[PDB]
Amino acid sequence: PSMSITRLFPALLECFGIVLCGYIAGRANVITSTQAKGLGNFVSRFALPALLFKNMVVLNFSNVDWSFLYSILIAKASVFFIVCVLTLLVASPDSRFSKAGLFPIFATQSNDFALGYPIVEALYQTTYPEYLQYIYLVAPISLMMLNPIGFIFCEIQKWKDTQNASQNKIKIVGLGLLRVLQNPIVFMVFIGIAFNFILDRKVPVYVENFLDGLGNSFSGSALFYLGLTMVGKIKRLKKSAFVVLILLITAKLLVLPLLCREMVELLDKGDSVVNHTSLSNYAFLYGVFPVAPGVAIFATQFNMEVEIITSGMVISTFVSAPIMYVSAWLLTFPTMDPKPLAYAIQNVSFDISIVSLISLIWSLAILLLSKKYKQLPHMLTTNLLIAQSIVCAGMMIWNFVKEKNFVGQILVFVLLYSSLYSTYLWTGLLAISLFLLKKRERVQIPVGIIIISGWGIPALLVGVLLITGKHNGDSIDSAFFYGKEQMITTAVTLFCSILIAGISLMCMNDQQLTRHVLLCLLLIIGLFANLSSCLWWLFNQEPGRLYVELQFFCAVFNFGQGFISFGIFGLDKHLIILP
Amino acid sequence: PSMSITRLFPALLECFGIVLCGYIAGRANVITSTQAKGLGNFVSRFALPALLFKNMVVLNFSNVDWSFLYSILIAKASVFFIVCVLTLLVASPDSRFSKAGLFPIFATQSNDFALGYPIVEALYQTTYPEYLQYIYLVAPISLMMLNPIGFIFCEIQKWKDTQNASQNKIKIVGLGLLRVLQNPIVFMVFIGIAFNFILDRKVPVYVENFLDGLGNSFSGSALFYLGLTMVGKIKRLKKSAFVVLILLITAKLLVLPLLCREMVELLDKGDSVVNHTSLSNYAFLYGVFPVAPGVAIFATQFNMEVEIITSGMVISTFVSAPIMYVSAWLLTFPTMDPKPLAYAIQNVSFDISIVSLISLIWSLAILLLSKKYKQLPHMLTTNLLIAQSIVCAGMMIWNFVKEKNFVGQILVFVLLYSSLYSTYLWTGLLAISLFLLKKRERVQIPVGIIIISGWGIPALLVGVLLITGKHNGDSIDSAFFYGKEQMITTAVTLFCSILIAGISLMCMNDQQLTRHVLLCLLLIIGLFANLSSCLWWLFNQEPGRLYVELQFFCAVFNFGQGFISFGIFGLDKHLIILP
Ligand SMILES: CC/C=C\C/C=C\C/C=C\C/C=C\C/C=C\C/C=C\CCC(=O)O[C@H](COC(=O)CCCCCCCCCCCCCCC)COP(=O)(O)OCCN
Ligand SMILES: CC/C=C\C/C=C\C/C=C\C/C=C\C/C=C\C/C=C\CCC(=O)O[C@H](COC(=O)CCCCCCCCCCCCCCC)COP(=O)(O)OCCN
Ligand SMILES: CCCCCCCC/C=C\CCCCCCCC(=O)O[C@H](COC(=O)CCCCCCCCCCCCCCC)COP(=O)([O-])OCC[N+](C)(C)C
Ligand SMILES: CCCCCCCC/C=C\CCCCCCCC(=O)O[C@H](COC(=O)CCCCCCCCCCCCCCC)COP(=O)([O-])OCC[N+](C)(C)C
Ligand SMILES: CCCCCCCC/C=C\CCCCCCCC(=O)O[C@H](COC(=O)CCCCCCCCCCCCCCC)COP(=O)(O)OCCN
Ligand SMILES: CCCCCCCC/C=C\CCCCCCCC(=O)O[C@H](COC(=O)CCCCCCCCCCCCCCC)COP(=O)(O)OCCN
Ligand SMILES: CCCCCCCC/C=C\CCCCCCCC(=O)O[C@H](COC(=O)CCCCCCCCCCCCCCC)COP(=O)(O)OCCN
Ligand SMILES: CCCCCCCC/C=C\CCCCCCCC(=O)O[C@H](COC(=O)CCCCCCCCCCCCCCC)COP(=O)(O)OCCN
Ligand SMILES: CCCCCCCC/C=C\CCCCCCCC(=O)O[C@H](COC(=O)CCCCCCCCCCCCCCC)COP(=O)(O)OCCN
Ligand SMILES: CCCCCCCC/C=C\CCCCCCCC(=O)O[C@H](COC(=O)CCCCCCCCCCCCCCC)COP(=O)(O)OCCN
Ligand SMILES: CC(C)CCC[C@@H](C)[C@H]1CC[C@H]2[C@@H]3CC=C4C[C@@H](O)CC[C@]4(C)[C@H]3CC[C@]12C
Ligand SMILES: CC(C)CCC[C@@H](C)[C@H]1CC[C@H]2[C@@H]3CC=C4C[C@@H](O)CC[C@]4(C)[C@H]3CC[C@]12C
Ligand SMILES: *[C@@H]1O[C@H](CO)[C@@H](O)[C@H](O)[C@H]1NC(C)=O
Ligand SMILES: *[C@@H]1O[C@H](CO)[C@@H](O)[C@H](O)[C@H]1NC(C)=O
Ligand code: NA
Ligand code: NA
Repeated sequence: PSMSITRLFPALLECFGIVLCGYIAGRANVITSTQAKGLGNFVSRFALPALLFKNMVVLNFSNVDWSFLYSILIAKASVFFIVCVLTLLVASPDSRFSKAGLFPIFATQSNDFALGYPIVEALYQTTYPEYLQYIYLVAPISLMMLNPIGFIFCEIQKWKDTQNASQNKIKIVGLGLLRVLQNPIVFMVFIGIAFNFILDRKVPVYVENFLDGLGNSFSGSALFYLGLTMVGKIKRLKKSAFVVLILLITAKLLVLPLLCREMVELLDKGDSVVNHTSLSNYAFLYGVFPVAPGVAIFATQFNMEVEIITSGMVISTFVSAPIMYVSAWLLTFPTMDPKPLAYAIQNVSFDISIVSLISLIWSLAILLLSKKYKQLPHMLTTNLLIAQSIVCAGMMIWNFVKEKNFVGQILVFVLLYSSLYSTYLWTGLLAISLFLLKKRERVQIPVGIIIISGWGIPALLVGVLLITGKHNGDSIDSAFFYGKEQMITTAVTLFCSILIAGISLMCMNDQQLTRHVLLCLLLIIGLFANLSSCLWWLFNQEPGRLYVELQFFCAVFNFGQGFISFGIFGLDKHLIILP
Repeated sequence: PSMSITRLFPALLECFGIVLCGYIAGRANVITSTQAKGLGNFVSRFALPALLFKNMVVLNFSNVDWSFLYSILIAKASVFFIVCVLTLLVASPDSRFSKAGLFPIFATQSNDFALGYPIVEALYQTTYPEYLQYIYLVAPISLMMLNPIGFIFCEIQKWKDTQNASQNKIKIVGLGLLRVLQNPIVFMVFIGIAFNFILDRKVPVYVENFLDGLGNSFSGSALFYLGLTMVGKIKRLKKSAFVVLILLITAKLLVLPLLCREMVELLDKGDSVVNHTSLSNYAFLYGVFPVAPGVAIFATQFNMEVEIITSGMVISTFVSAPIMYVSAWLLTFPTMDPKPLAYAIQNVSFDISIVSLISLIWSLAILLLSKKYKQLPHMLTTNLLIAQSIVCAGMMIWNFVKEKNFVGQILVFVLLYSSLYSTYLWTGLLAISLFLLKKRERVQIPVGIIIISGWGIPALLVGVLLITGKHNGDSIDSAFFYGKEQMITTAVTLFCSILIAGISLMCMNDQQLTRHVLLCLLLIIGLFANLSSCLWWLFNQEPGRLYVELQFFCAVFNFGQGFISFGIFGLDKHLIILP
């Protein structure tokens, strides 16, 4: 169709693989914090300028859909205004200016050159190569339009901090615009357009290889440097500052994507239907871009909200990969037939399993070698992780067994749904020990729950939906490998664990009890979607009211459970003694 | 034909422009020496491994001309053996093993991935893309074959330094091979061939973008890092160690290129004539590759001959650009008709003028702002540089005036040959003041020689060959813009300066008198070629005995004089106070 979603997963693997290489290099100490500066300087003062110059010089500027650009700039203006006003309305006067300045820059400025451009190039370079040029229009125009306002609030604050009796409103405003004009993304785009007109959009051949060679080294080096700078940045923040972060990231990864797409459809009236739709979806995906790291550099320069801005920028980077993936697949479902669409949910389930298995193997070795698994609640956690790991293996073979070897597909599906009910039940069991932690005097009982209930109940549930003989389901989805019975036993397996975890968590109100409630709290948001899908189907069989879409989110959660545990427990430092 | 020489100049501009960007960044202190380590680690442990892996995995290995590879490996074996034996025959016993170990590694190991591959890709990706794959065969096979021998000599030396009474010949040999096997160029090429067979030469699609993105960032980042590491490396070496360097660099930039080409023709009997010739010339250009910086890393690790190896590696890098350029153009002349061949010597003259002018403008500002120009012999030098600068302007317009505006071409040619005789005469005048420096009590006489002879004699000489009225020469070469008279006056202008400089230099036997004799000594090697060409022609008019080839070297020297002065006097540190 219009978007090459198939090419999206490898593009994400590239983008976030190189980021992870940089993170590992910085954690392994292969490159120290002082040494990472060299890579940053080369990418910011050489690789980036060359890329921007070259792309501005060739930009036709006579075939650019300014309406599409107008609608992205309008969406970002709207998010900037909302966040800034809300911050100025609830932030204490002392940090009101600093927060009203940086917050809306955080919520609108996105990682367009390093992360956005490879994803756009994968999705569009064959269908809509014209979409690529926008990256070099939107990002600098937005910097120019909106960053001066934020820097003006930050300078307004600096004045309060200095308590300077004098007043320099004009000077404050020139300090803001001057900070903007010294950004290479701005003055290099200026020089590049000047030479677009002088060189007549023709890069001098003699300098062409130099420009290509310097700009072709921007992407990998910048993604690697990104990884290096996310080392050690998430510091322990108060719940208040933790709510602020959730609100800030949501505005950039949710409100902006929705607004961008609504703006396009609102002011785009092109007479193609497929082209209006391709442009709307490109606007959504643009808005899903992660927060630019230059924002944390601004916060450092101004020395304001450094910890919250940097924590948020790192968290946003991590979180955008699942959201871009899932959003891009969801925007393609209206355009597919009911059969290629079930073959796509398997494609997606397979991709999530790939990355979830590697995340889980890492988190499992970390717990084992650290020996943290032999203490609670990490002992229960090390059980949920094992259950999640099994799933990712069964799914990656269920796609290789669906509609094949009905017999040998009774096991792969069984080892797929005992474990998967085990992960549903282990989520609930875990929130009990967290509650039992309050009753420390009361020694917990891992025995009888570690396996008797941990996997024994889940395993028995599969037998309940397996008693049927020769009931092998050619259904492309193991969820429908059986009749309503599978939906039933899955809807009630979910009901115990939904209430177990809920009541226990509320009743509950380095043991790491803070991160663990953060786990269960995220795992319950999943148990909500699957429970809804099972009952929703058990009400209107084969429902069409956004059900398949819900059937898709239940696949991402079922085989994405491990990746969640990874972000919580796989990056944690552990004393793993090989000897 | 077979080589795209036209595409060679832009490729060199890319390769050495990025190197110069890195050098400038390191001199301007944009990236410090500790910060440059980060870029090096990323390129060596990530960008390089990915590139090698990817290229080995896809290598067919069933369409590789092993005979061509055999002949390059044989030429390098031969140079390694010659240098090692000569070092073991003349080096004092104390450093004999260290020098016999590192010297032949220096003379054979070349900068194939960072510098070689873009040049090969420019010259060949359209005519012979099969030539590119060799870069990834020759370089690692050579590392494996020849580096263990050198590391064995270095370990043999370490033992003498430790004076360990015990003897571990086997252990010494395993230490050498172990050092070789830990080089990523070796074990990554191993892994890549293993997976060439396992993956059946098919890189997994899911990892393909990751591999391309990491390996596509190798070239620019590695050239930039190269530039950064050449900052401050040329230390003051004794004449002895200075002769050693000239011999070592000549073996790698001259003997190896000649041997490589002779080996190919010797053991290549393919039935195409154009293909045998294209392969011979590709072998020459391979051998002209600069010394790999990994060799200086070996010398650091072993802590042996660090200063000479690093100085030599930096000097070799600088020197290889003119040699690769000129060699590649010379290998194409047999294949061109007498008219496209005169239009090619103008092409070359134009390219050298481009880079010589920028080099001269830099060296001129450095002398002016430093105020060094107002002292001798820098005062005479600042005059020769000005004369060289004029030339580069007249040539870059002579190509735009040749066979055009006969009248307005009488000036461009005149301003081309007064200055050019001025550069010939200023070389001689300069070697006089260097001689006069010995007679310090004898105050020099810049007056009467600064302009009266510096440009007055040269200007009068042009009038001598200009007295002819309406003698405008449509000749594509300003050298033939006039009859034998131009060749005559040019042959005698050269004769004074050849003997002036010679007698004065011999009679002569921060004034910087060491670098200045190094200038005149190099400028006289040029005055030898032009003088020979003029007399050679004045003997056999329009001679065909390698004359045009000599006519080509006189063009490179005439418009390349500034670049020479740049490498001597443009990189020198100077106190330029703008205020
Ligand atoms: C659900 C899965 C579904 C689909 C996925 C499918 C496809 C995705 C595509 C490609 C996969 C590639 C990579 C995945 C993402 C990032 C890895 C790269 C670098 C790690 C840097 C890091 O590790 O960066 C760290 C900062 O990220 C953190 O912490 C993590 C915080 C994240 C929140 C915690 C929950 C985990 C899951 C997140 C999803 C939540 C919402 C999802 C929406 C659907 C820096 O760690 P520190 O050293 O600062 O501290 C370290 C702790 N001590
Ligand atoms: C002749 C011209 C003809 C044709 C040219 C045509 C095309 C060439 C193609 C592209 C041009 C691009 C770049 C030219 C080369 C290098 C520039 C890059 C980086 C500079 C690094 C540096 O600057 O690297 C320096 C180490 O190179 C040195 O010194 C320089 C020593 C070189 C020898 C001195 C003579 C100058 C000319 C060389 C030619 C000699 C033989 C030519 C054969 C034909 C490191 O300087 P340091 O800071 O260590 O010390 C600094 C001093 N205080
Ligand atoms: C004239 C107009 C042309 C168009 C505009 C050009 C735009 C090009 C755009 C992009 C091209 C590449 C730009 C990268 C460098 C400049 C941008 C920048 O801000 O970086 C600067 C480095 O700047 C440098 O160091 C200079 C390096 C340039 C060397 C060129 C080599 C030859 C290549 C030519 C190839 C072929 C040429 C053949 C000729 C025909 C960063 O330095 P800095 O940190 O800011 O300063 C120090 C500050 N502190 C930290 C010390 C305080
Ligand atoms: C299994 C076999 C496969 C084939 C072989 C692979 C070969 C690949 C070849 C090249 C690929 C890239 C190689 C670059 C790193 C490895 C080489 C190396 O020596 O570097 C090392 C870093 O190594 C790392 O840090 C690891 C980083 C890897 C992260 C991958 C991200 C996901 C991408 C997957 C994309 C999609 C995947 C989808 C899945 C379907 C350097 O570290 P070190 O300095 O030596 O150690 C520390 C030593 N001191 C200094 C501290 C003492
Ligand atoms: C879509 C349109 C959005 C409109 C309504 C969105 C709902 C959120 C609105 C307001 C919630 C803001 C307050 C949340 C909790 C803040 C707690 C708080 O008071 O901290 C204050 C933090 O408040 C701020 O600094 C600004 C608050 C966040 C600024 C941006 C607000 C988010 C706007 C975008 C949210 C959009 C998505 C939300 C729903 C999906 C700091 O001052 P202090 O507490 O007095 O001093 C102690 C230092 N922390
Ligand atoms: C979370 C687990 C279970 C929940 C299942 C849904 C999860 C959604 C998560 C967060 C809230 C995002 C929902 C956005 C709703 C906007 C839908 C919309 O209006 O798009 C309409 C149609 O949209 C489409 O074309 C396809 C639907 C997808 C749109 C949203 C796609 C991305 C949102 C999901 C990604 C968010 C987080 C995902 C990460 C796992 C536009 O037409 P309309 O006439 O204006 O409205 C039609 C409604 N009858
Ligand atoms: C064959 C096709 C793909 C195969 C698998 C691709 C993914 C492989 C990912 C990682 C493999 C290498 C991971 C560890 C290598 C080095 C570990 C290391 O030493 O750093 C350690 C820290 O490194 C880390 O923590 C890295 C954390 C993540 C590593 C593995 C993550 C799993 C991937 C999940 C993300 C999804 C992407 C999937 C990509 C396929 C030790 O640091 P420390 O504890 O602070 O103290 C310093 C002690 N040296
Ligand atoms: C093409 C086949 C080449 C064969 C003949 C090439 C002519 C060069 C042959 C021998 C010249 C070698 C000696 C030149 C000057 C060396 C002065 C010298 O004695 O220093 C000695 C330096 O000698 C060495 O270390 C090794 C000499 C250079 C090693 C490599 C020799 C170059 C071989 C390749 C040359 C090929 C091109 C030459 C002609 C274009 C050091 O020992 P020391 O002086 O006793 O202690 C004081 C510390 N320097
Ligand atoms: C230096 C200023 C004035 C001097 C003018 C010449 C400068 C040469 C510089 C250094 C010595 C390099 C000379 C290499 C001579 C090898 C020629 C050769 O054998 O190639 C023969 C033919 O060669 C050709 O096809 C074209 C000639 C070019 C070959 C050498 C090309 C590169 C050498 C020049 C580059 C060296 C430094 C240049 C940097 C400015 C092979 O056939 P043969 O039957 O074996 O011999 C035929 C002889 N009648
Ligand atoms: C428009 C098409 C091409 C236009 C021209 C392209 C070539 C432009 C080359 C260079 C322009 C920038 C050169 C200087 C920029 C910064 C100078 C600087 O501050 O670094 C200075 C050191 O930098 C240098 O020394 C660089 C030396 C070479 C610079 C220019 C070389 C001319 C090019 C000749 C090579 C041929 C390549 C030709 C490429 C077209 C100061 O360092 P310091 O004295 O040790 O003390 C530190 C005080 N800050
Ligand atoms: C849903 C999309 C479209 C908008 C993004 C909202 C969600 C995905 C983002 C907004 C704030 C993010 C959270 C903020 C902070 C933390 C704590 C940190 O340790 C990682 C997990 C967690 C919990 C992040 C998970 C994802 C998160 C909740
Ligand atoms: C001619 C080719 C094919 C072989 C290479 C030999 C020449 C070009 C190389 C070999 C050693 C080099 C010299 C060695 C050392 C110095 C001193 C240093 O300050 C730069 C100039 C100078 C003088 C270099 C100029 C070029 C050089 C003479
Ligand atoms: C729709 O997009 C396609 C793809 O680039 C383009 O060729 C076509 O002109 C567009 N149609 C309209 C009506 O703009
Ligand atoms: C000569 O080289 C060309 C260019 O690749 C190739 O197509 C041709 O097969 C070669 N000829 C012979 C006889 O090998
Ligand atoms: Na980011
Ligand atoms: Na080199």
